[PDB]
Formats: sequence, C-alpha cells, structure tokens
Amino acid sequence: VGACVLCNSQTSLRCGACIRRPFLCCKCCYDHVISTSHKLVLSVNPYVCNAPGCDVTDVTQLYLGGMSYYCKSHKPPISFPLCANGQVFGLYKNTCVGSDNVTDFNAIATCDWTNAGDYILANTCTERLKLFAAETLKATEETFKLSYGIATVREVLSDRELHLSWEVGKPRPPLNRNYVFTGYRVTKNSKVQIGEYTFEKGAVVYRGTTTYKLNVGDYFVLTSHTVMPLSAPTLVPQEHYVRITGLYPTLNISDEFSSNVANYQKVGMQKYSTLQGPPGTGKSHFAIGLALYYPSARIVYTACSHAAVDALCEKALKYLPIDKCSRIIPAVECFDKFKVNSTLEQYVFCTVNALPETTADIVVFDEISMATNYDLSVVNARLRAKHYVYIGDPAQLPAPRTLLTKGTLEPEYFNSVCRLMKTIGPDMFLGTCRRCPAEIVDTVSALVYDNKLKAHKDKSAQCFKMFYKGVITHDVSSAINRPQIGVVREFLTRNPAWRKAVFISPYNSQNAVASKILGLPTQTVDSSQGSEYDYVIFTQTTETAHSCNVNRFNVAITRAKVGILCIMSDRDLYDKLQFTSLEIP
Amino acid sequence: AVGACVLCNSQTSLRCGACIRRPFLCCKCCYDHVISTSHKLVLSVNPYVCNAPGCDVTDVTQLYLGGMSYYCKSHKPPISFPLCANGQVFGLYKNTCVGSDNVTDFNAIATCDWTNAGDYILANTCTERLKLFAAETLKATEETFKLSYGIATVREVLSDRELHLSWEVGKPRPPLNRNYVFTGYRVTKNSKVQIGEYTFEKGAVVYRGTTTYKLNVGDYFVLTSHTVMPLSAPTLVPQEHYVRITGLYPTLNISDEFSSNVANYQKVGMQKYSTLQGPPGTGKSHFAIGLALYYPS
Amino acid sequence: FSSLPSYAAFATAQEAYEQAVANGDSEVVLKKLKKSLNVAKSEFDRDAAMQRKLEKMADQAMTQMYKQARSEDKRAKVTSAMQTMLFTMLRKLDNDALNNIINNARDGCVPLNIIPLTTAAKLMVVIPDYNTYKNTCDGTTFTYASALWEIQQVVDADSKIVQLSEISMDNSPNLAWPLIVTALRAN
Amino acid sequence: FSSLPSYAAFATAQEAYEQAVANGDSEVVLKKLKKSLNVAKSEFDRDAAMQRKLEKMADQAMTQMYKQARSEDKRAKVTSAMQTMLFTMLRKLDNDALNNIINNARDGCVPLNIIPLTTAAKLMVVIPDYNTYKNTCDGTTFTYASALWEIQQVVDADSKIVQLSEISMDNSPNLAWPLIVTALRA
Amino acid sequence: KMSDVKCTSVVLLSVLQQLRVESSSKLWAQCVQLHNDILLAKDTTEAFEKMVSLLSVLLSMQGAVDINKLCE
Amino acid sequence: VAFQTVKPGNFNKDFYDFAVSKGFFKEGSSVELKHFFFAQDGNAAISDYDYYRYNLPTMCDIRQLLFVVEVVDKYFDCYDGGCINANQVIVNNLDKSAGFPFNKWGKARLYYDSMSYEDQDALFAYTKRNVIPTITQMNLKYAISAKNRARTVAGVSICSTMTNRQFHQKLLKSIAATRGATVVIGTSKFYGGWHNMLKTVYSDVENPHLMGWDYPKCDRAMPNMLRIMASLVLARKHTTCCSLSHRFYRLANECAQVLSEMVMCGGSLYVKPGGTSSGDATTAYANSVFNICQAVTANVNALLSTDGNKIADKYVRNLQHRLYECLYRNRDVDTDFVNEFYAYLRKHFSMMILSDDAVVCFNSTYASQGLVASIKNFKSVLYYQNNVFMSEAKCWTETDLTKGPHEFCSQHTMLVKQGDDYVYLPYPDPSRILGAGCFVDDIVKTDGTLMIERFVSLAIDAYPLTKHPNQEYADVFHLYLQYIRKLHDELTGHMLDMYSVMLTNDNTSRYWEPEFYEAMYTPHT
RNA sequence: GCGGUAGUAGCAUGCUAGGGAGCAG
RNA sequence: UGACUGCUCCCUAGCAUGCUACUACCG
Ligand SMILES: [Zn+2]
Ligand SMILES: [Zn+2]
Ligand SMILES: [Zn+2]
Ligand SMILES: [Zn+2]
Ligand SMILES: [Zn+2]
Repeated sequence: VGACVLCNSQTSLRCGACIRRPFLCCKCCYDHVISTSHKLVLSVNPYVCNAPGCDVTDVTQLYLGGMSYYCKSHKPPISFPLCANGQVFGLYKNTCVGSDNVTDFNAIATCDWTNAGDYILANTCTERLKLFAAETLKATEETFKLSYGIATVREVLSDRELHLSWEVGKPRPPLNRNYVFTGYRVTKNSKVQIGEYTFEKGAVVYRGTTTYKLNVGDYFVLTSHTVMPLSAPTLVPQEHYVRITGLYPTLNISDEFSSNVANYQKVGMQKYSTLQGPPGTGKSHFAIGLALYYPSARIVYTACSHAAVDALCEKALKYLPIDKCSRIIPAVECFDKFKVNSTLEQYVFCTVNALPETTADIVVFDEISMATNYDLSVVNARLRAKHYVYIGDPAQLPAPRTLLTKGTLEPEYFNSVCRLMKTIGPDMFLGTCRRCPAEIVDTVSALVYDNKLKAHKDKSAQCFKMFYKGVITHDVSSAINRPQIGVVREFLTRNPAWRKAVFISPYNSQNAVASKILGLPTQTVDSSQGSEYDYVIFTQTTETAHSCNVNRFNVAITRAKVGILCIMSDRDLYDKLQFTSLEIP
Repeated sequence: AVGACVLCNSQTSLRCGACIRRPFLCCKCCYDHVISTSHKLVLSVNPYVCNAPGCDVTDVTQLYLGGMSYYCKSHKPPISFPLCANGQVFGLYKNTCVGSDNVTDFNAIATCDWTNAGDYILANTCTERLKLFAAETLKATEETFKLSYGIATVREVLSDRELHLSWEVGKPRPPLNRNYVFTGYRVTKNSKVQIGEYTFEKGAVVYRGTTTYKLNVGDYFVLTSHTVMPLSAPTLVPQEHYVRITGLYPTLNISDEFSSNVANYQKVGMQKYSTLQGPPGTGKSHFAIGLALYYPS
Repeated sequence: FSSLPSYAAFATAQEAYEQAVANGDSEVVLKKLKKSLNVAKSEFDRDAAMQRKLEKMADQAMTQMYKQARSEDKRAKVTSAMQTMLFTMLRKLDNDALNNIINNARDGCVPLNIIPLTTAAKLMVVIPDYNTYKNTCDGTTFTYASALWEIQQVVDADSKIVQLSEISMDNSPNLAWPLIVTALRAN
Repeated sequence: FSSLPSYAAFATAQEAYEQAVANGDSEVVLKKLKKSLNVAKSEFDRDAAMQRKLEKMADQAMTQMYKQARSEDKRAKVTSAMQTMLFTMLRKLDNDALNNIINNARDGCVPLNIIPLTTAAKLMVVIPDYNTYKNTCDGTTFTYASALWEIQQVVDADSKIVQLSEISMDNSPNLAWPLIVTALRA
Repeated sequence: KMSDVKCTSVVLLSVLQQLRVESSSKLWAQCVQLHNDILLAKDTTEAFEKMVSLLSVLLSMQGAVDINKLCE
Repeated sequence: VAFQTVKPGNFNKDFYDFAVSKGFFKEGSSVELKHFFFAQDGNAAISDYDYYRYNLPTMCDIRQLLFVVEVVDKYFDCYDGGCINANQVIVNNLDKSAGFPFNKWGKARLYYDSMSYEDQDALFAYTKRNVIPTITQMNLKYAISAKNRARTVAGVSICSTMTNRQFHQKLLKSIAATRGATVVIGTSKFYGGWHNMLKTVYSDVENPHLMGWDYPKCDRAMPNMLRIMASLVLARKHTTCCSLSHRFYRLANECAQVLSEMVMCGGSLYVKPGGTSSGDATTAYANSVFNICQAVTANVNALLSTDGNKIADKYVRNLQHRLYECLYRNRDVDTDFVNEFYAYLRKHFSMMILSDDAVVCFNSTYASQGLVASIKNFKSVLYYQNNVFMSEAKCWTETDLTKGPHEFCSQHTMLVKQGDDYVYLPYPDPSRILGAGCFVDDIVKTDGTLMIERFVSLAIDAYPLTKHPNQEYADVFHLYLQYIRKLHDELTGHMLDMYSVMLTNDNTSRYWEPEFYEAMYTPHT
C-alpha cells in the first residue's frame, strides 16, 4: 500500500502481469490496463475468480461478488463489475489523477528490451519510469542468465581444464568473464560451497579466483540475487551555491595537481559535477588532490568495482594517512590494505555493491559510462551528501547489454547524467596527459574529444599502423582469424624486443589460440582501462559493429605510454589514424 | 479422483463404469463415448446411479439431478435436471471440453472384445492413449481369462513327477504347457500360504515344478493373478538423430571381434532409438556387449 | 435468456401487437394483442425464471462435489504420510536387541516402559544443576539402568557444545543450566 | 437516486396523475395512469433497489480490504513502532537514574552486563574516551545510574591493566581508548 | 505513576524479545524475572530500580541505534 | 530437548493514553491494573508439568464412596444419554489442533473429513473391544492473568476425542440444555440468567447462608478413584445401548487416554500419574460430578461425626442412625433411603455447580449444630480424600442474601433495581476489563479501528458496573462507551481523508449509548 | 365488485451455514 | 506449538416460512 508511479497518490493495486509490479493508481492503473496484455492486477488479494477451480484471470473479465471476485460464469445474481467507470476498483478510489499519455509507461512495461529504441525509452522517459526501467532491465537479465544449463563438471582431467556438460534444452552461456559463475556443491541432500568461476576455450579452461580443486558431479550456474526496488533519483535536482560556505578553504596546496585546484573550487559552490575524464588524465589522480585540498571531507569514493575503485585506492594511503581510509567488502578478494567494516570513516571507498547507507560530504564516482541509471541512483540512495562528483567519461565504455539486439545505443545516452555533458556540456575537464604522448592523444581528440586534449610529449613513432584484411571464421561465441594471428608473430618477429607486450584482442579466445603461439599475456578489450603497458599488441580480428565502433577499442588504442600495435583490418576509422605504415610481409 | 481425459487431455472427473479399464473421460468426450456403446454407466466422485433406497436403474441418460442425489424418473423429485443433456454429460470442468469428432476409434477399442486380428489392427493402428488403453485392456481381460477355470486340486498323490488332480466345477480347462504357469499356494485350517510355481502336462499328471517341494492331500493350484495398473510413458519417444555424438564418449581402442558392430554404434549415439534387424544368432547377444566395451562409460 | 422457445414467441406477439396498434384498427386489436402479451408474462414466465433456479442448483452441486474431490485427495495424501512415518520409524527399531527380550517373555507381551530401557542405544540425561551432575553423569562414563554408558557430546540450553572440563564447581554459574548429556550404551 | 432514467418516467407519470385528479377527469381514463403509473415504480423501485444494494456492498468490501491492508502493514513495522513507542514512554517517565544511563549510552558509556542492585556485585562499563571519563569518574568513585561505584580495575582496550592516576589529559592519547572500568556499588 | 512503569516494562520486554534476546537462555531468564517482578511490585521505588536494571540489558547490545532514536 | 517460552503481551498505548485523559490510574484510586501477560522462560513447561507430583495414591473409604456414588447419581436423574451415530455428533470449530502426532498433517478438520461416517463408527465400535492408548501434548497458554504461575492445557489426540464425543455427547448436551438443575453449565448469565440461577439456588432454605469454597490444584490433585467414579456416573445412562463388557472397555479407554496416559512435554514422553487432563472431551462435567461427590461426602461426614445423643430433632437422629446402617451395615442399595437423604440435602443444602466452582445456600442453624456440612468439614474431607489443605482464606461465607454470592465464575453480584423490581446483576472486576483493554496480541490490540467489535463486547461485560455505589467503577463503563465513539468517528474520518466517499448512513450510534447494553440484562430474549 | 393462482419488489421473524471477536471454568 | 466446553455480540450467505404492497391471468 503506497503511492502509484504515474500519480503519486496512495494506491493499493499492483499490475500482476507486469514484471516489477509497481503501485498503480485506480484511474492510472486502468490507463495501464487498457493498452497492454498486463490484464491481471493484484490488490490485497489477487483479482481472480475464486470460484473453486476456475481459469479466468483478466481484470475486466471479473465482477465483484460480495466477499469474492467472479467471472460471469460464476458471478452471483448480485454482481458489480470490478473494472468500470474508467476507474478500476481498489482502495482510495477517489484520489486518482492519471496521466493523459501513459503509453510512455505502457511502453516501458511492454518493452521486452531488444532494440536500441528500448534504451531510448529507458533514458528519454520520465523518472519513476527511469527507476522502473533500469530495474526491469536488471530483473529480466538475471532471469536471462538462468535460462541456461547447469554447468556440471562431470569428469576432471587436469588442472586449468575440466570435463563439463550442462542441463537439457537450454542454449549456452558465452565465453568470458562478464558472466562469472558462482557454483556450489552438494552432499547427499542440499547445496553448499564451491566458488567464483567461468569457463572458456580449452577441454574447459576455468579461471577460478580462489584456490580449490573440483570433484565429480561438480556443477555451476550463474547464481542470482533478488533485485529490490530503488529509491533516490539518479541525480538530485542540483544547483550552484552562492559561496563555498560550509566547506573548508585550505591555505596550502600541492601543485603536482595544479590542473586540479581550480577544478575543485566551484565544486564546493555546486551540488554535482561530472567531469570530462579522458583515460589517464590524472582522473584517478584528480579525486586524490581534493583529498588533500579538503582533508576535512567525508568524501564518497565509489566505482563499478574494487577493480575500479581499486584504482581509487591505488594512491589512497600513498597520499592520505592510513586509518582514515576504509572499504566495505561484503562477506570478493581485491584490495585489502584498509581497515574493513567501518562506515563512519573519514574516507570511505567502495563499490555500488555494499557501502551502507549514511550521509557524507562530496561524492566522487568512478565508472560512469559502464554503469547505468540503476546504480546511478544507488549512491544517492546510499547517501545524501554535501555535494557530488562523477569521475570517468561516457567517452570510455558502456555496459554489456545482454538483451540489446538491434544497433548499439549512443555513447551519449549511457545514462541520465551522460547526456548532460552532451546537452549541458562538460562540468570539468582534465587534459593532463601524463600517459600517452603526441602519438595517439590528439588523434583521439579529433575522434570525439573536441580537439581538446593536447600533446603530452614527443612522438617517438612507437604506436603502429598496419593496413591489412585477414580472414575470419566463426564458432560458438567467438571469432577466430589467423591470417592476422599469423601477422601477429610476423609482426612480432623482426625484433624480439617487440614481444615484451600484452596481446590485445576482442575475441579473447583468439588469444586462447594466440597464447599457445606466443606466450604473450591477454588483454580484455572492455575491462582494460586503468591497466596498460607502453607496449601492447592488438589484433582487432573483426571490423563489425561488435568490433571497430568508435569508442570500444578506443580504450585499447590508448593503452600505450608510447608504443601500441594496431593491425587495422577495418576501413572504419583507419581513414584517420596517423601512424607509421609499412608493407605487410 | 481427477485427471486429464484420454481423447481430450482436459482435466475431467468422470470414468466410464461399464468400460473395463475406466479411463478418465471428458464431459463432451465422455458423452461421445456414451452415445455409441452399452458403456452407459459413468462414475464421478460418486457413481451416477439412482440412490433412491433400493432401485435398479443404472444407465446415465436414464437419470436426473435431484439436488444432493441422482434419481430415475420413477424417483426424481419435481425439481430435477437431466444429467446427460446439452451434448455434454454433467461433471466437473463442464466448460473445458474439446472432444474428438470421430471417437469410434475409442469406442471401438472399448467395445473390442479381442477375438479377431481386426482387434489388434485396432490395438496398433490406433492413436496413442488408445495404444496404452489397448495393451492394458488385453492384459486385464486375459488375467480375467485365466481364472475362468478350475482350481487345480491335487487330491491324491501317487508318485513323483505325477499327480492325481481334479479341478473346480463348471469351468473349461487350462491348456497343456508352460506359457500358462500356475503358482499355487497351500492352506492350513483357515487361509492360504505357500506352494510354488507349477504347470500340468500329459501324464496321471506330469508337473514340472521349478523349485523343490513334495505335495500332500487337498493341494490346489490356480494361475494366481496380479493387478495390472495403468501405464505412463509412450511405447517410444518422438525420437530424432543428433547432429554430433555429443555427450557420448568416443573411445580410442576397439575389439575387431565385433568389427560388424562399431560402425553400428557410432550413429546410435547420434540418435535416440534404433531397433536392429537381428536374425537368430547374428551376434545380437554379442552386439550389445560390444558397445559395452566401446562405451564402457 | 434469449435462446429459448419463448423469446421468438414474444417477438412475434409484440411484432403483431405494435403492427396492428400503429394500424390502430379496433378495440379488439388492443384487447387481444394485450391479452396475448399478458400470456407474454406466461411466455417467458419460467422459460426464464424457474430454470434460472436450476442455474442455482447445478452451480451449488458442482461446487459441493468440487469440495468433496478435494477432501478425498487430502485423505490419500495424509494416508501416504502416516504410513511412510510408520515405515520410517520402524527401521530404527534395532532389531536384534529387541527380538531377544521379546522371546524371553512368556506370552510375547512386555510392558512398554522397559523397551527403551533394555534396548535403546542412546541415552539423554537432562541435568538442572551441577550438584545433580555430580551424583549422576560424573566422569566420561557412568552407569544407569544396570548398563554402562559412555558420554559423547554435552550441550546446554542454547544447544552449543560444552567440553567436560568446564563443568566445574565455580565455573558452573557461567553455563546455561539444564545440560543435556547424551551417551551411548557401551559394550 | 435522482440521476437515473426511471426518475424521469416517474415524474411524467406523477404529472399525469396530478393533471387527472386536478381536472376531475374520468373513471377509466384516470385509471390509465396507475395501471401505467404504479408500474412506473414497479421498474423504478427495483432498478433503484439493486444499485442501491451494490452501493453499500462495494463500501463493505472496500472497508474490509482497507482493514486488511492496515493490519498487514501494521504487523510489518513492529520492530520500529515498538522501539519508538518505548523511547517515547521512556522520555515521558522522566526518571533521573534512567535518563543518566540513556544519555551515557547515546554518547558512549554502555554497560557490559545487567546493572546489579546489591551493595556488592561488579559492574563493567565501557568508557570510550577521556572527556567522558571526566564527567563520570572523579578519582576513585564512579557515578553511573545515579549511584556510586568504587573503581577496582580500569583496563585499556588491548587488555593491559592501567592503574588510575595514570589517566589525565594529554597523557590520554597514550592508551587504546575503549577503556573498561570495573566497579562495585557503594 | 507506577502504572507508567509497568506499561513501559511490558514494552521493554517486548522489544528485547524481538531483538532475539531469548536465544540466550540465562539472559532471557533474568529479563523475564525482572519483568514479572515489576508487574507485581507495590511501591514505585523498587520497580524503578528493577527497570533500570532491565533497560541496561538493552543498552548493552549493539542492535538498536540509540542516538538516532533520541531525536527528541 | 525443546525449551518453550511465553512472550509478553502487546501494549495498547492509545487506549491507555485515552484512559488517563479521562482521569484514570491516579494515585490512590481503587481501580488499578492487576491483570497482565506474564512472560515465562525456557524451563516453564516442564516445571509446570512437575506439579503432577501432587497426585498421590489415595485409597478411599469404600463403604462410604459406594453410598455417595448413589446420591451423586441421583443428582443426575433429570438427563438422558446414550450412544449416537457418527452423523449425529456436533463439533463447533473444526479448525483446532488434533494432538500428537496428528498435528503434523493438519487440524481436526482433516481427520473429520477423511473418515466417512462408517469409518468413524467402525473406530468407535472398535474401542468397545480394545484399548487404544494415546499421547497427549502439553501446551502453555497465552492469556491475561493475575498471577505469574504458568498455565498449561492438555491437547488430547483426535483418536480419543473422536470416540469420546460419540460416547458422551448425548448426555453432555442434555446437561447443557436444562434449566433449574444443580449443574448450571449451559445457563447463560444474560437476559436475567443470573437472577434466575440465584433465585433457584435459594430454593427454600430456612435460615439461609451462602458458602463457597475452593479446590487447591483441583486438576492435579484429584485422586484417580474419584476420576473413575466420575466417569462411571457419566456412563450410567448406557443401560440399553451398551453391554457390560462394552462399558468396561470404554471406561478402560478413558483411563488409558485421559487419566494415566503418556504426556508429550517438551519433546519427550513422560508418564502422567493421575488427575484430570484439562483438555479432554468431558472435563467440565467430570469436574462437576467430582464437586458434587466431595460436597455429599462432606455432608455424610458432618452428620455421622455428631454426638447423636445431643441432636434434638428426633427425625434427624433417626436419619443419622439409618445413614450409618446404610453405609456400614447394608450391602446393597436402599433406594428409599437414598431418595430420603437426597431430599434432605436438597432441602437444607442447595447447590449451584459449575465445573468445580460452586455456591451453596444452606440452613444456618443446622450447620451450626453439625447436621450439614460447614467449611471445616470441607477442609477435613479434602485433607483425607484429596491430599490438599484448603486454607479458609479462599473460602467465603455470606450471611445476607440480598447481596448474593461473594464470587462465582469470577463475577460479583449486585442487587439493583430494574424497571420496577430488584434483580441480581453480575459485575466483573474493573481491573480485568481495563487490562483486557490495555494488553493484547498485536493488531488484536494496538489499533482499535480494525476491531471495535472487541470494545463492544468488553463494554457488554462491563455494563453492570454502571450500577455500583463506587464511582470509579461506573467510570469504567462510560470510558468504554466514549472510546467506542472515538474509534468509530475516527474510522470514518480516516476513510474520508483516504477517500471522498464515506458512510452515507450507518446506524451505529447504538454502540455508544447504554440502551443497547442495558437490553442484555433485562429478561426478554 | 369479489376470489384464486402466478410474478416482482419492500419488510420481518426464525433456522442453517460461513467468518470475526469477547467472557467464563 | 493453540485443549475441552458454555454463553454472547457483530458481519455475510442460503432456504423455507411468515407479513405487506405492485402487476398479470382465469373463475
Ligand atoms: Zn504492467
Ligand atoms: Zn471464473
Ligand atoms: Zn467405456
Ligand atoms: Zn431409480
Ligand atoms: Zn453406549
């Protein structure tokens, strides 16, 4: 019994056929029911014919017996149709305001999430629509993952390998670690305790995070949770203060981050600022500068992971005293230098996973592009702070959309705040290119970055250009090409100093074929930023919309301090990139 | 108490009473079965018969709904309601009824007394729940067959491998050999214990008892029967041939004693079922033991 | 009620009545075509208002036999439950120690109160205070009912284990005090 | 029941009967409008009978489901209703011995066991800093729950005994501060 | 005024009970004893001391955040 | 082992605040709170079962018990009993527990549904040739009371109740449907039931005093011989339906099931030594038979233990002489003297008996001379025939009949003026009513608007307090009336601010004026 | 001008059944 | 985990019966 979405009037009905079942208002509920197959509605009891053993379950299909609801095939002579009057029968039948055009709401509800139009809906919607949308995505995707087999390790041969089958009738989960399993073992009766695993090109290659050795009958599935509803908005209705009052102006400063202090000064004069954070532009350095500028701040460092907030904790105690940092790791092995399980902490780093709900000082959010509207409202649902900052950039990396089928969504509508730096403009920027030199940086500036990032350093001609083609042939959930893999060593051979690099590749099983040829380590394309060498070899091995789109392996090209490799078999952006070209042997 | 009818698969509660096996029948579908036979008694949670104290009427359409009861016209209260009407016999789930336009297939199986080869042309060239009903009707009526015959009393004992044996009254006699193996049991003063597995042949009565035993006076035999209960799965699943023999274990080494065997197994893992042409002594008993080594898993 | 023999008769009676009334011919027109309609309340007199009373009785009877079908399914379920309880509790019966005491009875009847006494393989003593623990379950083994039992697990009111070293005198006030000492018949 | 069609027919019939009895008209022609009028409450007072039934049937179903909703959201907030009620009645009691321990608890000094009542038994209280030690502990006496307790043990958080006059101000950033005072009732 | 004490002792034992205190047999025994001795008292100055002793059982846990609930 | 506790009651703070708004609970007032929900710790179940240690093997004076049983049976001639078929039994509330182990699979409804009338009748006729020992659970009660002693009832298995009902229900329901008798089970106290009961018990006794006693631990100290006698008296109506072996085997089933049964307390089976199981099929009537037995034997002891030479009424002397002969000299019943002693008792010692609660109107000048039972006689009788000491602090006596029983079924009696004549009204204990208002299981208690039907009944029971001379007592009833008014006109307010529609009409103003409650104590209905 | 039956609505009493609650031993 | 009874109030349903009015047919 709460307030309906489209009305905010206190109601008692919840659309039954609807996935997440939000509270709906009598007139507003009727509007939702008139345009869909969402034709079942639950009140304190479900609106279904309770004549013993019936079948009817549509709402208008029923009439109010006295203590019951019946179909016409059951209704007593004294009946009263539930759905009538343009207003469905429920509590608070008087306080109903509706919305004239709710096909916005019905469209979200009737949205099965297949096309990019679905996420144009998810963002270009209105608010409680926005939380309903993100939560519907999550719900239907954790229902997605379990339409698949039970990964039974049913023989064990060697280590790093398994003999593995699955359940019946179900297609199969993909190849790598965005879909990390977490199996659990049985005894005679019930289910207890294996761990975090994923299965890749073998023969089944499993990359278990923790130490364990598996036995017979050992099974795995992507164990799921219960996504419960959200509360706070994705972002508060923010505004810029008149003076930075209540915030502590410090006397002394470090000009290691002279690109930082003019950036913080109005941030205390304002609620939120999402920053233009190009890769390695001192963005992880950025939030640590304010840490010293305002050491009096309970400043909220959050990211998509303690693999991402990992980077926020990289220079944590290296810059701040020790006992003033803390991270809540729930009962996952990542950084553990801190004191753990202390929320009342001057500096609390964490992930959207499990920082408990409090009130703090200034929010600093890494990973804004890949995280969406769901966890966007999480930190503010977590926490009502002084002021807000999001570190990162939609110029990095979206999320993997398990159900988006037709035509990947813009970089620009990643989330409700991502449009803002493309409709309001960048609140901050950092062009301090500590990492890549004049090699790549402006060629990424003429890409999407406003001609905006300057040269760092000379151009030592170490990031490379290769004009190739290759031949690809498909398999389950990868794509394998050795005409370019053959080019890889062919590239890597004429100087053995080549091969001090990390292999970059989209279809990371193409490294499961390459690792046996070179011994070279693997680079995940999307989970890459934050990690890099000056030397990285990259076989894009595909030119499709999966592959050479604008801002995906964009994160892979900028991995080099000075010397990356790009066998651009694509004509997608090769027409731009300004690097050293040679003949192809 | 309540399941899905054969000819309809809708959820019904009506079982043809005069019918031998009594399968669940659907209201319209049950009426179709009742209109063409003498299967004119139908049981619901209670039997549809006139419960006026001490009546005789038992046909279905012969009855009307008298409140808490079912009556004949000779008993019906002024306020009645004929049970069998509307082209739909009165039972639970009277709405979900689909029927089959030509159920004389079903009636034919039910009215089949199993005398001619036409009976088993029915039993096979039928449809499916028809098929299980058919086989089960055969078995039922044949275990009712065997006991239309006398009680094989060994009433004198002369020598071994011989008996003095008579039977009960009015009944013809079971045949001569061991497809009809008896399993008699002995009495004391009151009830019926153990004897064993026996059959009686040309003597003077030659008995070929499987186990060791020596019989006494009054010793009787009949072909003791069981209770054939219904049957679920189909005779054979809707089968299909896989795309690779996945999930099955390809072995490296093989025995060419059965070189007539390995090419035979290879697609069998690429397929659900294979019934084999097995002529007598063609390594057929050898055949299944070859895969035993080929796929020891 | 539209599909009955009386509805067509009403339609024809009223078609004729209003036709001849718009004609407005005679007083016999209104008289007969208003006395025939008045057999129009004899028309769908009950061909629509006593049967409707059956659409009551049939509904009620169907509901009652619905209920009775359930009542007969619950019965079979509870029967299965009772009998599986019996057949799962007998398999604990320990059938050599109790076949031996029964065969010594003169007629086969033994008091019930001695069956767990003479043939149970597990004892559970409940002890309120330490002083009682001293006169009974002292040491790692004790004797009771003319048999010798060896202690195993000892738990307190919160069902957590207690090592036999803690049941001292002065340590007793820190124990949830109705200890449950379970023991096994020794041989 | 004013806004239904039968009311209009009834108004017409009653106007007709008024014209009749006011004109002193006929015997059978004014017998027209009650064999065609008292029928106008034969199908006005019935259509306006069943809908007047549904009127309160709906309301007695709505109030039933309202009471169900209230009772199902009342037994799902007990954990908090109970605590807020308890603390309202507590601050309403206005007792010094209770307010003392509640204020202490709201800042820091929670006990570690049931406060004993005899002039004997031991009480163990957690003192979290020094400022707090000032207000309660003055030398050898401990004032807590409106009573006096001679201190016998004060021990730091790393379990190391710390005798008394060691404790003062700038010599307090010396000890793991969740101290644990033992004391005995006066 | 004693009636206020008895009613608030009822409420106190209820909130202790739903804090799962009855999973510690001796603690629940002492709380039950104090609660039943408050309901039977006849002079308000011993009910008050058993009430502070009973409330200390709640103040000694870490389940009820106290400062937030003294919002005054 | 399982350790079962008892929770505290929920506080209804709104009713309490309202009560102190109307000026209640002020220091030094007479009406104060004494009934609460007392909580109990783990070892409260068994520490209560252990009270069966008060049941000792008692041998009875057989030649006196064999006469008292005739007199007590004479007290039960007005009724009729016998066996009934399975389709004649009546079971109010089929959804109650079915004992052990049946409570694993469903309530009593499941077992009354799954067995056809023929199965039930076969089961019943089985227990006339066999003994079915059963188990009994022991359950703690969760109810308001004035003392912190735990309470406990005996949940008897369905297999025992199902058959005891068919054995006893005809007589049990012929007892509860008779007016003007000695056993007053079934007689309501409303519509002038109380006045009729008291005017019946004050039949014509010449120097009437009223007397009431108390059985300490009545259910756990009752000797087994008296339980057996009670059941044998209840089974004296089966002289045509049952044969002799059938009657013995039913008695044996009764003993094996509700006398010396196996009690399942905690999670363990113990033996019950004796005394009544308080939750069996015939408790409230076996207790009445036992009550009458003890009163009769108190009279026998009081008349036999009197110096015969000092009695002046030469009819009572001959009655004493004949009584001794009939006890210790005769061997078969003497129906004429049984009738004569029963007549003497009904003349000089009239009783009103509920299941171990009793009122007696007795001839004062006879009890003064030891010709009927006084209270010392009851003390002696319970001492030697019941193994309890009855202190005279629980037994009351009253010498003015115009203020009736000092107590009976926990009600006091007031002689008030109704209409034109004076009637007897039963008023309760104000603390009880206030306590039922303040303390309750949550939602039943804390929010009234969900259940005003509660306060209406509580005000029904609290009405006669309006006629009390004390004034706080009347204020209890008026407080309840004003609280009902507040509840109602705030329910409509809530469902108006939750709405725009509310009560077009109600007629519930009757619930906050006394004419609705007054009517429940005037005789028409 | 009356009777009767049939209908319908209103109203009452009673009985059964179902549910919610209160008190008593 | 909730016993056996007894009484009482409130709500709903059903049926019959009973009472009254409106309309209809026939005598
Ligand atoms: Zn919906
Ligand atoms: Zn329906
Ligand atoms: Zn058939
Ligand atoms: Zn018949
Ligand atoms: Zn009998």
